[PDB]
Amino acid sequence: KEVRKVRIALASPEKIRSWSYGEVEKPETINYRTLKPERDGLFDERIFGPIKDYECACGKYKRQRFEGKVCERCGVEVTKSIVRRYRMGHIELATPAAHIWFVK
Amino acid sequence: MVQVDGGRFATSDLNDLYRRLINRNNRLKKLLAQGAPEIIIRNEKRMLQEAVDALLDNGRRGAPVTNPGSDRPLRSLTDILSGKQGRFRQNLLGKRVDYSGRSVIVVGPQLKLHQCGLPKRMALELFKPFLLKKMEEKGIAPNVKAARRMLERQRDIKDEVWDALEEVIHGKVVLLNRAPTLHRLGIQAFQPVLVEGQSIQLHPLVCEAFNADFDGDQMAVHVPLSSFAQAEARIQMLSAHNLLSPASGEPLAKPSRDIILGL
Amino acid sequence: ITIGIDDAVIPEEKKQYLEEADRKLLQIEQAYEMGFLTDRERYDQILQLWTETTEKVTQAVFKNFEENYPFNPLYVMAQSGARGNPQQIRQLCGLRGLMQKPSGETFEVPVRSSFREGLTVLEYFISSHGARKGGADTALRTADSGYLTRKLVDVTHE
Amino acid sequence: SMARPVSIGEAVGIVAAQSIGEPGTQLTQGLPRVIEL
Amino acid sequence: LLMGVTKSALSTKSWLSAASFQNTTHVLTEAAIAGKKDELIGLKENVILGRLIPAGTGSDFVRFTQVVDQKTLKAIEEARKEA
Amino acid sequence: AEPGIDKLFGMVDSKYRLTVVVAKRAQQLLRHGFKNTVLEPEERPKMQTLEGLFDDPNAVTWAMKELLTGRLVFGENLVPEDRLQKEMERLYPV
Amino acid sequence: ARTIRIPVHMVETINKLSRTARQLQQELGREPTYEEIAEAMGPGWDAKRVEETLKIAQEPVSLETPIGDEKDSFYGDFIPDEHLPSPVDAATQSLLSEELEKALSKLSEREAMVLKLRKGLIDGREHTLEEVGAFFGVTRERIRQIENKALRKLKYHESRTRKLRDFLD
Amino acid sequence: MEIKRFGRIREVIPLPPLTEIQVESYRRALQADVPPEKRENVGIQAAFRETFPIEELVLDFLEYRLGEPPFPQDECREKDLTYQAPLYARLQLIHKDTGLIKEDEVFLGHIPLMTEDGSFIINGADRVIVSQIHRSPGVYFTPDPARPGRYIASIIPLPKRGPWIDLEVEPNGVVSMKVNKRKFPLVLLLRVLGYDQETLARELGAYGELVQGLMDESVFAMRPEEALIRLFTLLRPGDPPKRDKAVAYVYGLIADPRRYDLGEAGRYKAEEKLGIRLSGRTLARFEDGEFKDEVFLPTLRYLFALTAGVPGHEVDDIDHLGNRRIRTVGELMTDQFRVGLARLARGVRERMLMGSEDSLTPAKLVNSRPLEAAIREFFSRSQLSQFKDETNPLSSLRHKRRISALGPGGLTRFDVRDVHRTHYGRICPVETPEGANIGLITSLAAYARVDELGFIRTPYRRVVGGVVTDEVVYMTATEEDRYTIAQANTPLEGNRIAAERVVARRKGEPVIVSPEEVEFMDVSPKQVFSVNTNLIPFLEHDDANRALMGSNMQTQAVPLIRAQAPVVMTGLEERVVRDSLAALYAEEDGEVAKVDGNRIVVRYEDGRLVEYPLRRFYRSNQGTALDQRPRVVVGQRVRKGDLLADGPASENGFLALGQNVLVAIMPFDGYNFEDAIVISEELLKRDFYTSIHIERYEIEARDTKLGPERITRDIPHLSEAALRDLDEEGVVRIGAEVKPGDILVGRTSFKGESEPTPEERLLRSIFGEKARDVKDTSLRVPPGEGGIVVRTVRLRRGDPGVELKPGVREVVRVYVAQKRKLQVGDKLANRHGNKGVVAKILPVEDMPHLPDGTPVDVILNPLGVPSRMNLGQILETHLGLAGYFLGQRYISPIFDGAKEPEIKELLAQAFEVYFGKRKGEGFGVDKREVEVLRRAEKLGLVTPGKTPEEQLKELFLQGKVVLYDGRTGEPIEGPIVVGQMFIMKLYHMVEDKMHARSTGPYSLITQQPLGGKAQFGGQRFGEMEVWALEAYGAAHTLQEMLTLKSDDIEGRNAAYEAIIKGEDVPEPSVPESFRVLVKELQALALDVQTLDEKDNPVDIFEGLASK
RNA sequence: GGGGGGGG
DNA sequence: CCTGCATCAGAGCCCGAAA
Ligand SMILES: [Mg+2]
Ligand SMILES: [Zn+2]
Repeated sequence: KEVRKVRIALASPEKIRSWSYGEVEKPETINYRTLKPERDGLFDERIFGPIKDYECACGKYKRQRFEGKVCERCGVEVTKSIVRRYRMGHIELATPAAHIWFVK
Repeated sequence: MVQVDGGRFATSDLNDLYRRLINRNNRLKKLLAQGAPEIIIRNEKRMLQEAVDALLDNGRRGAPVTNPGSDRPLRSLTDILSGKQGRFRQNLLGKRVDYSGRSVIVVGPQLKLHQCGLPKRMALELFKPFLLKKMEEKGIAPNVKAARRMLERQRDIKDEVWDALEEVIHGKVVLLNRAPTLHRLGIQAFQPVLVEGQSIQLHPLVCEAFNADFDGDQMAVHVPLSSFAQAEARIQMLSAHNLLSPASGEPLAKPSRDIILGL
Repeated sequence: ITIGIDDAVIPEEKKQYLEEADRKLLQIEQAYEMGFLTDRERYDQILQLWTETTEKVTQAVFKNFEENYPFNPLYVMAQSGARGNPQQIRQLCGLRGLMQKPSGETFEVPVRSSFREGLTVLEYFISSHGARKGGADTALRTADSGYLTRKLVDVTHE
Repeated sequence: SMARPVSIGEAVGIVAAQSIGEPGTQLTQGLPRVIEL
Repeated sequence: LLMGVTKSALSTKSWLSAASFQNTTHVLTEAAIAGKKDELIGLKENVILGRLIPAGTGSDFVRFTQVVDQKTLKAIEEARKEA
Repeated sequence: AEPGIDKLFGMVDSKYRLTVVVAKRAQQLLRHGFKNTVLEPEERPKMQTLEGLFDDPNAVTWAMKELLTGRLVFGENLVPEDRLQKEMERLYPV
Repeated sequence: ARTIRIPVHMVETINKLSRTARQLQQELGREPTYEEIAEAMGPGWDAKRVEETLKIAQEPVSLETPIGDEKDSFYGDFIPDEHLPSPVDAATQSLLSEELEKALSKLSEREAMVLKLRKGLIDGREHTLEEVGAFFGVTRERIRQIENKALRKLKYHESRTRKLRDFLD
Repeated sequence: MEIKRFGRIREVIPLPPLTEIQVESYRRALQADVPPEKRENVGIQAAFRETFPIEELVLDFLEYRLGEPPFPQDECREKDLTYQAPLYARLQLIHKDTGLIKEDEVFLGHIPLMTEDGSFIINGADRVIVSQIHRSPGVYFTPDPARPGRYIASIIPLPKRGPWIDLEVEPNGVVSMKVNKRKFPLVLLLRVLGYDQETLARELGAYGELVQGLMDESVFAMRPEEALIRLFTLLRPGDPPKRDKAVAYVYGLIADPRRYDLGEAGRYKAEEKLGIRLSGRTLARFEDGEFKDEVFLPTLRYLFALTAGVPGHEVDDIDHLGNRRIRTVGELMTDQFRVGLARLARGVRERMLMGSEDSLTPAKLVNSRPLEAAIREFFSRSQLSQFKDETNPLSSLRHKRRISALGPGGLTRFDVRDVHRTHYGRICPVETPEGANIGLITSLAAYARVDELGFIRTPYRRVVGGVVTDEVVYMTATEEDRYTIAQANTPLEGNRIAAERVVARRKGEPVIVSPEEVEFMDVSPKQVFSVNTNLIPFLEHDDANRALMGSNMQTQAVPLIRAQAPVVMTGLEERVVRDSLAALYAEEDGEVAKVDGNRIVVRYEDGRLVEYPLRRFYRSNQGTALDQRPRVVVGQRVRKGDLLADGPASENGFLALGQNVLVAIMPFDGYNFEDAIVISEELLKRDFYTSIHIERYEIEARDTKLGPERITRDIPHLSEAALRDLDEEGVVRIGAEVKPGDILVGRTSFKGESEPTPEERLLRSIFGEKARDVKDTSLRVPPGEGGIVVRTVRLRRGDPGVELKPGVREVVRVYVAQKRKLQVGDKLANRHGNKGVVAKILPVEDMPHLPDGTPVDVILNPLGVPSRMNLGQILETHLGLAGYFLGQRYISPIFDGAKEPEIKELLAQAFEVYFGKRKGEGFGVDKREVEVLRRAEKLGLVTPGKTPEEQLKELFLQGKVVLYDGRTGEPIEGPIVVGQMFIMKLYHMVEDKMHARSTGPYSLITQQPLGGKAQFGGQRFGEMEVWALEAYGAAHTLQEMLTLKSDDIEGRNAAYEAIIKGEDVPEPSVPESFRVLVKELQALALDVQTLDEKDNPVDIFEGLASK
């Protein structure tokens, strides 16, 4: 069906989690020698998606006959790497934190 | 975080604003498990707020967080959305486009009002997809992939290419724009007449609408692709169909300078 | 149609109108240095004097053109609307006129030269304050206009 | 622009804006007054 | 009520319009609270979406107009008139 | 100017309707290879190449000239849009 | 401290290179080359290892850096996206599979199906000897043979349909 | 040819050395040429002497030295190094506790050296540091805007060396003092410095209501120590007011001659205004254990007397050039130097506490890094260090003489943009940028010198009673307003004042006075204008707005291979090239030994044999060819200061930014329209307006984690035709014609895990080629560029003398040259601000031509003149006409130049050659000259009833000519102005600017076309362009721009597929950057969703983000 | 806590 | 009740922009 409206509304912590594919646990980015993304860091493929299309991280499942499988060894979905543009993560706060827009 | 030409790395500011958040959350988690005094837990809890507040809207409250050894505020999500360089005004209400080009402007007294002179080397590129298709329907290349290979090197362009182009752009218009586009005739459609040389030829009568001099002005070219876009241009945006001002109702295309002088 | 220096014709009427101006101008300073009328009153009445003198020479420039040189290039281009307006032409043939101090208030002494005649260095420096003030003004304006327009589009686009 | 009655679907609002704004550069109370109004 | 153009603009229904104008966080804050739905009535909204603007060739007045040649037009009409 | 544009604005209540008809029709012919054209071999818009006259490839040129003849009909809710598609592909294949 | 976090002892080595160099420069009255650092570091250190230590120490730069001017220029705006295919590339890859299968079916699709099962249009089904023991239609060394005959029938089939040369780049 | 000089004005003094604002400033800052005792306490010396001694043990500073540069100038340019000297400092460590003293010479790093012409080389590129104008420090009194009868005194120090302070007297009646946006009763401070109620009343009493308004009893209930703590609580709440730390805060704030610095100039101006003498450059002292006032009461005293209308008390005009000074190169750099010194001192005191308080030397105590980085940052990234403008030699000379009011310490986002009456003779009123920056950036006037305190002064002649001395006194704006200063042109017999009424100024106001009344006289007219402005003949006849463009475009003239000086000069074009240093001159008298294309060797009287090598075909920052040409022949005898080689855009040592061309001034069938220009193909034929341009191309081979990049001749899949002009190792051979797509440098890179797709390996399986593992990464020629390879530079890892940034093996550079003939699109201009793009090139047979057959070079439209009011170009060509037939060039000084009767005199002499020859060799008047003459007589141009010869002379004296249209042979119905004009070819060439793009690179995040020709960018269709399509109602054109033609990835790939297959483009999909907006709003915890008619959600991600 | 060398 | 009075978010377009 066709787009006719655009709604905007608050997001519950519940719903933020409904978006999320993984909690980002580490401030790491990419490993300094593999330059591949560190797992549970800010670029982890296990959360956000494969870097290369229809190919897992360690290389066990490498093309499209598997679409949607999650590699046992490395844990990455086999889809189009375009997903790294869409898949949200999330950070579980210890203490709650106010959203400054609604404060100031 | 991308490797740019150099093997160097280049990274968006949000990553450093997230890292500051993650450290503080993580360390608060540990100070809790280790039962630290509340003056310590209080201090981190407040720093956590400020990490969240610089991520969401750095600078909004208190000192803006900066990269070490730089005075540059990190650009936070609010910064991205907002302002002249923000998402809305820089990439949603207006983008850069394909099938466009720019050159210096030159008067073309011999043009008819619906025309302009368009450099053929420009026209080659702006219409290049079309040119490839024509190139194979005749025969100057076996298929579209060889056709493109041929126009890569300037030495390997042979004269019958240009006759192929002329066929392509037949009847089609291009758009001309001179910034600042103050009103709707900052853009107007012209049937292009290919020219040697590198300069666009503008028709004398349209210079007023455009506020176009020839003291080095330049003008952008745009090629409407679909049948729909081309029909809009030819009917609604053709120079010849817009002779009157939409503001006063008076003639906009009119004699001026030499044309008056001679008459 | 061409333009050579001789095509910017100083009217004979010009010298007479200038002598008329100085004899009335010394009328005004005796009324000052004898204390009949103010220094504000005197600055005011010489400004209107030189304004009227400027107008006088402008129509002088065009009457001499129309009657004696009706096909002069400057006359033709201005008259037909091809290019130039009276006070531009007035500056080539008559006098440059009153300039303005940085503050905006005008100088009492005008530029008596024309561009054909050529300005004195002091006339040229005097006239520069106005040019520069105009150039800055226009530069701040286009931003104010640009913003205005975006507001308008924003309020009417639907 | 057409010396004739307006076609259903013309983006008048935009046109109106462009019409008022374009002379903008050349206003020497001048343009401030207009903003004030 | 008389407001000038800036405040008038920022007060339209369309939050995609106002947020893209100015005062973006304020505009977005209040809208998100209200659960505002943009009906995409004006042109900026549809520009932001890359949709086809509701003017010109995009007006619902002229958009659905059909064109048929007479040869097709009654070639079709004959097969559909009978049972 | 577009040949006969003053007449083409005579045709419509609203200028944007003219160009909708024109653009629609222009893709009608490009899809059907022009074979559904209303015009006859001497009305066909021609284009001069180096070899000689050939058909004008530009279907927007075509549609406006077609339109001027008056053999096209235009309007809203003429016919269910799906039912056109195949009877046109039936009469003039691709 | 580093956007690319690096092990704690490796940073300890990097910090040492800098202290080493700074004293070097402090006595030499000019910037040392990697060799003068390498020996000042003792055994195990050559100049290539000074050099690869510094490339590791390199910190990333901000996509939001202003390109001088500071008005209207970001570094990131100068950086092309080389991941997503361009319209030509996506068209070239489509074009290839289009005439790739319109060339297998033109001998027969069966022996082109055996070969197509060998490499894989979408899957990459490439091992070597064994699995072929199962379902192609025949036993095991025959698939390798009809591999060649499909390949060389392809190669004559292509000397006529020589439109694939261009894909060689 | 003969040159004729006009002008009655005898100039007592030549122009000063015009780069002296740069050279003298840095030389004074470094003092490298002075023995360290003898150094005065300025610049580098002053920074050291203010940073040291460093207290705890004490590190003290002995002297500094500067070594010689590790590499010479051109050597630095070649290898992308900075031209700089090693800086060493000898310091003695002294232990306060024991008595140990170890002293060593510590290396502080390198300081960049300035070249002879007053520029720098920073990583291989020339740069210029532009002087900054700002408010002089001192004490100022301005009127209170809100309260009319009141005034604010302000004390303002050097930038970043103290706070600014206001002394508003609030409605309350007390004297209030503003600091750091904080207000408080100033009398609070008064007590702190040891005042009490008697001293305030005895000194100040005269002001009935005002002096008693400062008195507040609760504050005196308190000795000076109490009041010290008083205030500290005011200004940093929460900090415990320890008597120790309140002292330190306010001391460092107010009296610390290290954290607070008024100028050396600020010190004098304060002494002069308040009528005091200052012990140092701080507002107060700490002496004998308590605070001692310096400034505050003279400042308070001055304000109260002005309040009351006491005589001798005046407001200060803050725009007056006596209260505004310039921060030259030296000052600017030493400011950055002192900052880096003070940073290094933070590291010294830190290390004077850790690590063994005895086992330490100066060497291990100092870390150079914070000084090195401070200087490197001032030079590479400061916004006053500019990429040199060396388009032509004048470009760089104007650059050095520029004055910016932006910068760290000037304006930014009318009063300061205005021409102030004190600019006269100091800052050019004409040369300034059109646009947003107008009046913020300006140029040093020609005779102006910047003095020790940084005020601009201008020369003036003293006049005694009535006779004009030859003594010249350079004068700041403040001292100028005391005197009556006569105009430069006022008439004089010998040295006596010859008019009984003289035109003079007094405080910039113009006044008529007698010769008894005059105290000084202007040196020259040139002293009021910049160098560029001074290069405009007949400037007295040009409206200023167009003279403004005449100035600035001379900066932009590109060096022509046939460059020639203008037929009408002003007399400054000789020393411009001399001070430019483009041309090369003779040191002493002597005899030329040898003359080569590459070299010229001269033997002087000294016996020495000096060899001058010549820079030939060197590429400037802007790509224009800097090239010196030998102008003397072997054996020629030469004096001191004679010229030996012409620089670029110089002809026989005169500045040559264009060519003299024969111009007719008439419309021409529409190709003249709205400033376009019509030129004759004759100019291309004889290589007029042809210029050489070199672009530089670079490429690096790097070590990658996939393996090495190698600069190869072996490139997968490419024919020998593609590689013919490549040498053995894969770089193009010197002297090859390279055109777009050609390869200049071969290079292979290892293919990423893009490991040929199964689709690809099968493909190459069939051809029996196995896919190589290296990719073609060669450096090719970009679209629209090209030329002939003239040079290659190859720098590898492991060669002697070379090691590159970490990771890169080898870097190759290829210099490509082009000879660019003039073409339609390219920009011409004259010195009067007439500018136009050449729109048409007619063949010689279409050009209007004179009756004796010679055709004009360029046709300019007259419509360009009346509204622009730049009549100087009109006189320029008249005199050009005379000179064309007489074979002369002329020197008409500005404002003292050739006047109409004088030009007619030489025009008459010219007519005899144009016409007397004609009748001589057997030809009479032409039938067509009679038809023109007929209509000219109807225009009142010729007197009726004279022979055709008599009447053509009358037209020739008006500058007009009989012209025959080459197309018809029939005459132009009127007599037309024709003459020689100086017209430059500006740097804006269409070859540089044409650009077009079908598809190309896209931005990382937004997936929208990149920008800019160099990126194969796409044009920006912005906000106002959408409005344009919106008004037109071009909904489908507009939607195309918003999708297919930008970031609608599916629709853009699909559209491209449709066109190369001949179908119409598919209706678009969702722009990727709206998808980006959604996810950024989710990143702000905002749930934005697309719905349908029935309000059911619509998934814009085609299921790809839902689980 | 908001801003700049060139072209139109 | 109203006014000072404070806190915030605005400040033209496109292209070279010489990092
Ligand atoms: Mg212009
Ligand atoms: Zn895996």
